[PDB]
Amino acid sequence: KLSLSTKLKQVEDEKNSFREQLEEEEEAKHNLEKQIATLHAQVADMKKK
Amino acid sequence: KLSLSTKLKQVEDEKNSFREQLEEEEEAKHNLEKQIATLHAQVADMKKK
Amino acid sequence: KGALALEEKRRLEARIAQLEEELEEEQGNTELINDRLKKANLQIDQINT
Amino acid sequence: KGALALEEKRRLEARIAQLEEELEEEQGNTELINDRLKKANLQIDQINT
Amino acid sequence: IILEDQNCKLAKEKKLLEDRIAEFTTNLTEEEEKSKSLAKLKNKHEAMI
Amino acid sequence: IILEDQNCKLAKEKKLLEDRIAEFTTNLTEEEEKSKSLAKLKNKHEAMI
Repeated sequence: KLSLSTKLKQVEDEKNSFREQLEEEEEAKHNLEKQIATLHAQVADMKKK
Repeated sequence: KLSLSTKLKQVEDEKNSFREQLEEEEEAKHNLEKQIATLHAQVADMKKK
Repeated sequence: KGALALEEKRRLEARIAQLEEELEEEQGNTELINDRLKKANLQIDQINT
Repeated sequence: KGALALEEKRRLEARIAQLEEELEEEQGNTELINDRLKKANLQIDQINT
Repeated sequence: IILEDQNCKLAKEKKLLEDRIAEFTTNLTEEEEKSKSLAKLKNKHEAMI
Repeated sequence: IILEDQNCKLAKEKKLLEDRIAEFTTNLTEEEEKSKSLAKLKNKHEAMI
């Protein structure tokens, strides 16, 4: 029980860490995707300009 | 123990499945960063041009 | 085979135990016959004197 | 562990053989002691008469 | 998954049961001989009486 | 089915050992009851002998 509880808690902490890390990575792509749209729009606008 | 054993393997799948998303999220961020670098470089290149 | 192996000891246990009573017969004879000799030797010695 | 019962049962068989061997050895010893009782008993009936 | 926890539990119980059986079965051999030996002991007094 | 087959055959061991341990423990105590019962009855012969 302690080994399973400790292992379950350890796996839960690892999974919980991935959730917080996933949020940083999930939101990181949003800022990167928004920059691509802004950079591509500026590149297209600068190219046309 | 049945609930802990089942939850232990269940949490492992979540930590493993979520971990796979980190690689895809990280890889997606690298791909967006690569495009951002080219787009940002094009902006500076188009701006200087 | 495992269940029969453990049960096999019970068969020999009863035989090894029942055999103890048979061996005790000869063992008791060494104590009963010898004890009778003491009572007989005491009377034989008194009768001889 | 189940096979140990056969080994233990087989080991007990050695003691069973010793019980039978001791019976034969005790039978001869008991018979020898019985011979002295017969001679002593006869003296109690012969010397008394 | 449920069978793994049940099979693992039965594995530890089966191992402890066999180990505890030897602790009690071993005493049965001494008690069997002592109990059977005591039976013939009572007959010795009857025969001697 | 393969996992259940092992658990099925292994479950019988835990059930057989649990059921045999109860009989083995009672068997060892049976000699004590017979020995104690015969010893008590044998005491009467000792006092009479």
